[PDB]
Amino acid sequence: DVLPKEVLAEVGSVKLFNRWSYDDIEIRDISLTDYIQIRAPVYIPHSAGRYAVKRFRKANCPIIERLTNSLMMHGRNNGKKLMAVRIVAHAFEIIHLMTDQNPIQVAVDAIVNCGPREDSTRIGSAGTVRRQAVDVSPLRRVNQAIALLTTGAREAAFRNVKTIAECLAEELINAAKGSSNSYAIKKKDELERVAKSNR
Amino acid sequence: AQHSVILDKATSDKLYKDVQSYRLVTVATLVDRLKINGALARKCLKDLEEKGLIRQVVGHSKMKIYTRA
Amino acid sequence: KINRGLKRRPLGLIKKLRKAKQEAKPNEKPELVKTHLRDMIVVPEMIGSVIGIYSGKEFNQVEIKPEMVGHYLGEFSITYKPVKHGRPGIGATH
Amino acid sequence: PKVHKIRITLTSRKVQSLEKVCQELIERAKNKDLRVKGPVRMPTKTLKITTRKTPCGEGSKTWDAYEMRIHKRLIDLTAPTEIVKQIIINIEAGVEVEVTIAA
Amino acid sequence: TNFNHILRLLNTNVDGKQKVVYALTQIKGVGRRYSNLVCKKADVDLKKRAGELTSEELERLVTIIQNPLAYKIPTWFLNRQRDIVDGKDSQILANGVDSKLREDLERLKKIRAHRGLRHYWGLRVRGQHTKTTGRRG
Amino acid sequence: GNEAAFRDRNAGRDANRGKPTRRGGFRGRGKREE
Amino acid sequence: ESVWNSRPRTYGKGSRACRVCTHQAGLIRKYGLNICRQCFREKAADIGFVKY
Amino acid sequence: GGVTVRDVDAHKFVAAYAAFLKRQGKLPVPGWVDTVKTGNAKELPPQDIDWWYIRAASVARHVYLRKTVGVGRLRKVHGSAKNRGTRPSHHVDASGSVDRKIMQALEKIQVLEKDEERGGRRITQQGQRDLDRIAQTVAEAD
RNA sequence: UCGGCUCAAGCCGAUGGAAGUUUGAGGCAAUAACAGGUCUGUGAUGCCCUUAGAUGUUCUGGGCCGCACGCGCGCUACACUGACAGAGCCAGCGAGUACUCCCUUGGCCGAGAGGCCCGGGUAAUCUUGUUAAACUCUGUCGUGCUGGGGAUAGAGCAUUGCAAUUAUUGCUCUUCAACGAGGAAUCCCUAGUAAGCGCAAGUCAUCAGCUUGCGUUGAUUACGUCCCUGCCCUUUGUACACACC
Ligand SMILES: [Zn+2]
Repeated sequence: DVLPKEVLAEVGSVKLFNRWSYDDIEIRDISLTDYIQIRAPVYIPHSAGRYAVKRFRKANCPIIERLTNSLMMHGRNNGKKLMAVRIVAHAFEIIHLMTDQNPIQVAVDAIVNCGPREDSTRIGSAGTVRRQAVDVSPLRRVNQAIALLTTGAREAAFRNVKTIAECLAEELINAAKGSSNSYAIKKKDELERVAKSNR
Repeated sequence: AQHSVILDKATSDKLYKDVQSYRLVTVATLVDRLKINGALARKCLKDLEEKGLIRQVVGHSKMKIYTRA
Repeated sequence: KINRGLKRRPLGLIKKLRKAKQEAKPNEKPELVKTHLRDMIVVPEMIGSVIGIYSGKEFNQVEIKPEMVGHYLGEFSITYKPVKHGRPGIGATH
Repeated sequence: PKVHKIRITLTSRKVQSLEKVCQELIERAKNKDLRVKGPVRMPTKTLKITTRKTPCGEGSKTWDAYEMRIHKRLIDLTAPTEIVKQIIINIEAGVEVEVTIAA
Repeated sequence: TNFNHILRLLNTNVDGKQKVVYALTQIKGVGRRYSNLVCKKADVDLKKRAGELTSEELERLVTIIQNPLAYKIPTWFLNRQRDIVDGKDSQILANGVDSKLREDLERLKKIRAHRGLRHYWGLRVRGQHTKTTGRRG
Repeated sequence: GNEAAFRDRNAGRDANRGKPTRRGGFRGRGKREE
Repeated sequence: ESVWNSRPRTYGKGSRACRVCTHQAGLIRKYGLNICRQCFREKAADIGFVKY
Repeated sequence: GGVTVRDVDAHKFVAAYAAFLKRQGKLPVPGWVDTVKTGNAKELPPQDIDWWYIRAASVARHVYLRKTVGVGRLRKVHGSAKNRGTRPSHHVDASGSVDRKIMQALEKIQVLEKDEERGGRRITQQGQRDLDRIAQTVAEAD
């Protein structure tokens, strides 16, 4: 009886974060594989990895830690991912209870849709824009998506009686399809539109 | 900019009308959709729980979440 | 302040006040005493005299009233003249 | 010839000089077939002082940190009374020594 | 239906939809915790709002306020002494604070004390630097 | 003195608030004899 | 007549000074040195103090 | 199997023991209650009316788990930070008389004894056995 | 050690390994200059000046803090990723008493600040496991400048000190200002780093919003370029060489 009696069913099953097995992940598109890593799972994102030491060592990392790190910002939330890991796991339950689908399915398909493909870079034109509408790499896609996603949740929940958990929850489910009521997708769509102009 | 601290008849029968049809219930949703105070929401939460119409998922000092029975 | 002992300077000035009060003739105001010290609490026993307290440059004399028992004598002679001010100089331009 | 279980302590600024003194002292004693409990070495204490370099204050502000270190390395022994005077001879310079009978 | 969302004690309205202990804090001269002490000793349900109450409990509430020392409250917890050379204690309330505030000014004014001069002119009385501090307003 | 200062109603905080308030041809250092 | 420097001087600053300057500013009190911080680094090697 | 105090949830033990101790109903109250600030750093009295009894469990438990304890050490264990306003915060310890007299009363009811040997107070055999019983009950109820 | 570039010096990437950016961080540091700073560190020092109504030394009181207003380094906040009430509970660097009064445990009195009586330690032995803060669990409050915020002031109680008024600081009760993420501008920073949070030492009888050090939690983005702002090397021009002052 060294281990808690209640949490015993998992042992006869493949490794998972109790409530959700990572098995049977989406089949929707390509070009973001090799850059989202789930093939080696983890229970909790609180792993003290040395991803920063090299260029692409942070490319081999479960997406679950990425979300937790991105959520903590703005001075007060510096190094306190415990709340962050709390919210993400709890928010998973909300969307699972609000929709029969797997919450990892909710997070993955949203982030693969909310990334731009072309953008614009400010080369010197003596005060004007020679903006050639350059392309974007798949790695930067997820980097900007996660960053802008988490910012959308906090700004919405700010100065409101709603809390971030369900606010973040609503953000993911609206981004599943073209709801247009999501911070991410609204700003995402304009980016190509201004880029398409200077094409 | 005030939420009625006391529950009236009009809110009561609306409550027992729809709360068996919601998918999720929270403190926020009650204060938002039903124009009720947060204090009464926690009071309503505990009373409707014991009568057995919503099921608890997790309990904690900050957020309580319940679904259908 | 009174629980601790009182040194030569308090006793010295009190005997000056005592001498003035005894030699004063009724229907007249007692003579004036000038001092530099400014750290004596006001005592009801010390009523009926006129004291010229030093204000850092000059001696200022004030008649003592009874209801001020809970202050010092220094608190009754200002050190600095109030600032009327003037016209801004060649500064404050950057 | 009643033993008293003495203890002898040493102090110095150097490290290598003191340390070789400690080994030779233990072997000089041991040659006459006396029992000895080994070299209990006390911890080294480090003390620092930081001060400003400039004497006036213009320019950037820069500090420097001087240091000094101290060692103890005391020794104990079980022996009769006056053999200590013959044995504690031939010490170095600067090195201080204090003897505690610990009776 | 006894929900009366307005109350009137000592010439000032107070709200009723808030909690009982915090409503008394609205009155000048009493704080959030001083209210707690006296509202605890009157044996009133602290868990309910200030609107669902009635007159009789209110009577004991206000009664404590005027004479504190008679109802087993210490002296150091109070906020008034030495109104004169031979003085007594007190517990000043909404309009007595302004009245006793004024009084102090002409007392110090007529005595011609340094503090009065600062109050007269209107500068900082307690010693603090002013040459760059809060001079705009 | 101190008593007189109280009577000396000349200029106060409100009075102070009420009261209201070249080309050189030389180069960077050439100016003056500095 | 000998009351000119009567006032006690065993309390606070001014009752102590550097062994070489009698300069009462920035004086060191750690470890019982009582020497100016300025004069220090000129006799530091003699006292025995080496930087690292 | 056999259990002891160290085999139960912390916050459960204090709540479980608080309920039992009040049902027995034998300990002095010096009247300090209703007028205490809980410490020089805190602002309002605790909310729960029965806070004073609850506290009893917490202090009894640690004296079992420590070699020796005294009145002064509880001050600095129970303290916390104080919002001095716009200046930065520090660490300040709790009230001394409150902790002193409460454990005076506690030891009069045969739970611990004085230690003039070295200082402080250690728990006594009967007191040690008492805590185990309440802890044991929790295990099966779980 | 390997696998692809490559004449080579090397660079990158995988494996092994505690460690593969010079393994991480510092100390010292060339030829030669500046009318850079310091005469207020020195019984280091030239000249000038003052010297007994002293610019020598000493005692009393004050001021350097006085305020319509412009500028710089910092501290607290604008809240729910929060405030408030209980409880669970984890460090490191350092410091400490002789002619003086240091670090202080324990017992007793005291709402609180404080007070009295034995005692330990000149120290890996006693203070000290420095039970620090942040943090974690259970509740109250609930979008309202409200229980977020703590400027301004009144009353009272103590401590340091010869002396607290222009409040030293602390404690007790009341009073409840501006401030909803801040224009034109502009700073610091590449991994146990920024940032958050506290602790020790320095000055010190008391006073830290300051500096020098210590630990806890712990990330987004890059492995680059000369577009802006600095600097050095080459080519070039000179009627300058005290050298564009
Ligand atoms: Zn010197």
